[PDB]
Amino acid sequence: EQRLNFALLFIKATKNDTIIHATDLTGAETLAKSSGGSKVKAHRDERDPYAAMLATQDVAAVLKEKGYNAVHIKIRGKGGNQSKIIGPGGSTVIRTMMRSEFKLGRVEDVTPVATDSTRKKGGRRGRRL
Amino acid sequence: KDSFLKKEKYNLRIENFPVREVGATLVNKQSTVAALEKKLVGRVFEANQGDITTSDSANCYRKFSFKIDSLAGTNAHAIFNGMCLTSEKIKGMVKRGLTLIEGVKDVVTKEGITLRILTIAQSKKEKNSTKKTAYAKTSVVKEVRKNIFRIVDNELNGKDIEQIVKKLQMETVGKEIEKECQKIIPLQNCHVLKVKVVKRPVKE
Amino acid sequence: MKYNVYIEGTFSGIQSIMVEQVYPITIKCSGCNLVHKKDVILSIDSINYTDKDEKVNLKVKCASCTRQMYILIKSMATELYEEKFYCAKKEDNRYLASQLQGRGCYIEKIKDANIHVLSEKGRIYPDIVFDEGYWREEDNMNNTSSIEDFN
Amino acid sequence: TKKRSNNGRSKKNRGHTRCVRCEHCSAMVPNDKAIKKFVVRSVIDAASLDDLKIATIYEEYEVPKSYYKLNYCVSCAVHIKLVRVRSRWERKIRKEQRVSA
Amino acid sequence: SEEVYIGEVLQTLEKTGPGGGLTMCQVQLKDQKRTLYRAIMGPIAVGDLVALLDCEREHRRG
RNA sequence: UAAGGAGCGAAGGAGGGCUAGAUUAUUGAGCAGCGAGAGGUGAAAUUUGAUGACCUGCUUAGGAGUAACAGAGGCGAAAGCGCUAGUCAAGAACGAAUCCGAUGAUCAAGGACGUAGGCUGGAGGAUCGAAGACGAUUAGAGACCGUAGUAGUUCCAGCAGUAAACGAUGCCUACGCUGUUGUGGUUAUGAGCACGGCAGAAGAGAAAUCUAGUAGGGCUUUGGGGAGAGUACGCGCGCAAGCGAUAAAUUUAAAGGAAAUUGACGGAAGAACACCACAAGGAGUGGAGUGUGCGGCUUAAUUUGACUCAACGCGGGACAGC
Ligand SMILES: [Zn+2]
Repeated sequence: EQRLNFALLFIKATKNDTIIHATDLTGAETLAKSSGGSKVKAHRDERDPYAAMLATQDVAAVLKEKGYNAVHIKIRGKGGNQSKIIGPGGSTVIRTMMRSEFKLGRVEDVTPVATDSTRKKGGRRGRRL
Repeated sequence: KDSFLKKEKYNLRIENFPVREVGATLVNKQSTVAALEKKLVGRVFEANQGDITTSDSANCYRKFSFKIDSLAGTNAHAIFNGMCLTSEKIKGMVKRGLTLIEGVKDVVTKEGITLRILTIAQSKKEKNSTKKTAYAKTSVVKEVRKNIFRIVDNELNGKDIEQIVKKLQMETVGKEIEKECQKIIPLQNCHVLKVKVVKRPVKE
Repeated sequence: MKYNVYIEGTFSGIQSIMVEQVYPITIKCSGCNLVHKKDVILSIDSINYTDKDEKVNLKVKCASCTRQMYILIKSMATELYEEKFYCAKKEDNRYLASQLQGRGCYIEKIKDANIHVLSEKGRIYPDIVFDEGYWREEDNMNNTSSIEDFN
Repeated sequence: TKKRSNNGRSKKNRGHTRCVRCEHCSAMVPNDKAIKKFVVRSVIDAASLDDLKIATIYEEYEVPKSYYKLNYCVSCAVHIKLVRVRSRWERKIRKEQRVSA
Repeated sequence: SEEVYIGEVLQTLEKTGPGGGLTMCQVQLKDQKRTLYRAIMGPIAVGDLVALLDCEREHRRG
């Protein structure tokens, strides 16, 4: 019946935390925002698939209030000269949005890769543990 | 104090494609048309070719970018601002045992806009042949690259943007390159990789 | 996680509140979110160690996810009365007894604490019992000590 | 005594090579010596493809993949168990490993 | 609410999970084309009938 | 001349100097949206945020770098060299009926180059980070880990002269088994020439292994049981830091000397196995009173062995006398 009213959803997924943030198609207006660390207590759980899932539900609720129906997803890790694998939690944000009623448009990996780069932290020997 | 209540939606419109209207954007309500211009003009968005055309599901690998230019009532009108291939396509294309050929060139539209174009091609391993790799010799790569630049100059230099956009849609430059350069060596995956707007002329 | 243990209420005729640093507590695992099946006694005199040789007052393994949970008591006492009783630190209209430091768990509830009262007349009332959040005693000189709305 | 004929690295007929940085600890390691690993991972997990089939607006959809090449120093490769210690006759066997997902 | 699908087990594959508690199984639904892969935890015999809550959730590892 | 140098033809290469451009990325500022946390770890604290962080837009300013392709691939005397065009010299190899005719090999003294870190002067200053300062951990950490931070890290003109500068294998020139795979030219399409990788064999060697086979070919460097010692005195270079070159007295039966064999050990890796292991299930012990053993204290004496499994109703140890 109804047309598909679309929003953008950005997802950042590092080793330490996950950040979820919905915007208009222009990226220049913000509709809702949450993080894993907002909902959980212990610092070691901010990357947890569970904390990501709790934080996604709050964002899904506010979007349903503002009257949105469909979503495009752009997802990333940290990149630059650092790690460029998508962290834990990133792939549970997406599955949660699908259990909520939302129709999924398109998914894209938008991690910032460098053609060559500045020097990384850690010294010539690296972390010793 | 629910600021969200106090916002005006406007519809985004585009040209030289089969689909005219693509979505809508918010702003806080304002008294003066001069303010609304200064708030909306300068914004940008991107759309996949598969969303703004009726087409084979294969053509999803390309994105177009548009910049807000003008306001009329409910509608914001937006103009061409570049082209880009999707990350999955770029990363999936590169393979071990083959050579990449790459180029950068600058061109000028009749309208006066200056564009910068990035191009890619890959070598191909012939059939009925048993060597593991099909690398291209360094001097031969310079022959291909020299040819690519005259093809881009012939196709796009001194044209209108209405003409350029349809050439990009139909992928004519890739097709021409594969035809023309076959005499030097066999090639595959010939594509325009990115188009970037460098200078726009001071106009009213 | 850090939790402050306050003693709250309306205090009359009371010089100091002293608290046994022994807490029956309900704990929840921060890994699997399951509550521990029984309350655990957290005591300041209980000596345990983390797997990194840090002193803690409680070491408990989660029965479900096998994760280690640790709690340390920091007494907030300003002094020891008779070398035995931790005098809770007076803060405006309440008393700060201790700070509980949880690792790998949340403290969901403190059930009870053994409380002792020093009156303004220097009389000790050991192991005071609250009836419906009220406690009151009178001395042989008709001085009243009371705690009302105990929390 | 000399443990390996190739000194544990792939350099021959050269003086010097570019360095790269270890994924796990950021140590510098020469490119011709570093342990290499290839990954091709779907953006969407296998346990969600049955929901994707009812969530998507398109008639059919192909999930996007993500591609990586990772580099490791000797200590990290041994500790993460990408490689293991082997007997004096096994050391000589050379075979290509699988691409991970 | 009491939605349910009845499915017939055609094969068992692997003892699975910490301590080997589960069994990977292939199940065909009784009134649909669908055939799934699932983990089940009790003792199971081939040709058993099992009641599922979802016809879609799957154990792709097979 | 299957000795050298000069020259011709077509072609190949991250070899070098210069000129003009480039896609991203990391920081910093401006402005806009949003309204509570971000960062970091094995786990946390220093630390930063309502003077609006984080994240998402648009603008800008700088200084480094050239990902993936990318290899037992290429080039260079070695040290070393990876974006694109244009420009300037010289070199290596190959093809062939070009020219001159012993012009050659190796080398004390003498001369030129030499990663990085360092020093003298100018330019500049993104990222990283000796020193210095904190937060944790520990008996103590001055260290490892985290926050922050300076000299340096980049460029031009020079000084310096060391590296596990290593394939730990000097340079010319010989004689020498097979199969396979590369790179660049040429081809009667059969093959060759230059530069490589790999796998056997035969010989060799204390073995491990083989740049190590055969041998009165030529020339230079260089060692003579451990220590003291690459140290003292003198001398030469250098702005300094230092470097080059190099002794005695004294002490001692071997030397963490070399490779290979068997054990013991490890805080390794890989397969197996078991309700005196676990997982899924039963009954308890740990709390009370009493019975009994062990430590501690007392006493005239409270006699004594045994201490992870594998000490503690154990010593056939239920003692009024025995
Ligand atoms: Zn490492």
